[PDB]
Amino acid sequence: NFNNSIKNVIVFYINEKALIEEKKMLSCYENKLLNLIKEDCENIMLKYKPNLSYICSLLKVDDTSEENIKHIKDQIIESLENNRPSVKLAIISLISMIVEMNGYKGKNIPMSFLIEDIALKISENSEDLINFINIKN
Amino acid sequence: NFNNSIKNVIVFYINEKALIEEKKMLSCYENKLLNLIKEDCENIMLKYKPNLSYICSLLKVDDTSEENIKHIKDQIIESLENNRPSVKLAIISLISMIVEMNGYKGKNIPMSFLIEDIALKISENSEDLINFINIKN
Amino acid sequence: DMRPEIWIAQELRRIGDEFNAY
Amino acid sequence: DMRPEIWIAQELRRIGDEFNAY
Ligand code: NA
Ligand code: NA
Repeated sequence: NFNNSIKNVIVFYINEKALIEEKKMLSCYENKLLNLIKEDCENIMLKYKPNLSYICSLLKVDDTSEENIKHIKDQIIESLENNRPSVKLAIISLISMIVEMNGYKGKNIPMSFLIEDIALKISENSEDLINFINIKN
Repeated sequence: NFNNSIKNVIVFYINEKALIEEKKMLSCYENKLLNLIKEDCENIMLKYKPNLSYICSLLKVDDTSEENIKHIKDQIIESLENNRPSVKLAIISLISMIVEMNGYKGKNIPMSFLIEDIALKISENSEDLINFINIKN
Repeated sequence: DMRPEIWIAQELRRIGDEFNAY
Repeated sequence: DMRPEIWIAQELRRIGDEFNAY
């Protein structure tokens, strides 16, 4: 006697509230970087939707399992280890496109571990990247 | 040489993108229930911020650990087992207030297990609840 | 340690009451 | 199974190139 509609409304409702609280943790500096990265990763997504889908295809992104998501992480990190700003903005877009594709399957734990560990490796030697997004204007 | 700002911008950026994809999974029916529940749980939050904080105090919500968050879940479920619509809308608000308080500490796994398992128990016998929110107008 | 358990269910019972009339 | 690994890094190398000029 469980209502499919209510459960998923309550879950989404709380998560939405949890995102807002993560947003207030972003500061003037981080809020602007966000908006600047937003614009870059969006423009990448139109032209390289053709190109990024092919990567989403090579990496079997429908596998939705740690055994594979762990491999997706390793492979993405391997590409960074072999790391200029342009590639970094492209990795972010790739992940956004993995989210777009697997967003209906729901939130799963491995992806979070992936999003954090990749977000982490990208932060390495941020200096070269900060310049890229801030020579826009 | 890790940049604190970039990591947390990328993580938030992807999560925000992951929330939008969960939103498109909500249908006309669920989208309206959401908005209706939103309004009720908000009005509860102003008057019973005095009252809901006391519950947030009794339950040590700063414990942020499974050993305690598991107890918070058990206790909230026990209150439902002992379940009219009004209480349900109040449990949702309580959780939203736990999120408001612990939203800066970051997303942790136990709370998700709590939000889902409580959202699940609330869905039980939805019939009596649907009426409550839809006799608004 | 049961006293904290009682007051939480007791305090939720009031919120639902006030909220059933309005 | 290494061929899929190569093309992914190869395909990312193009996106960064095109994106460095503009
Ligand atoms: Na979040
Ligand atoms: Na989400």
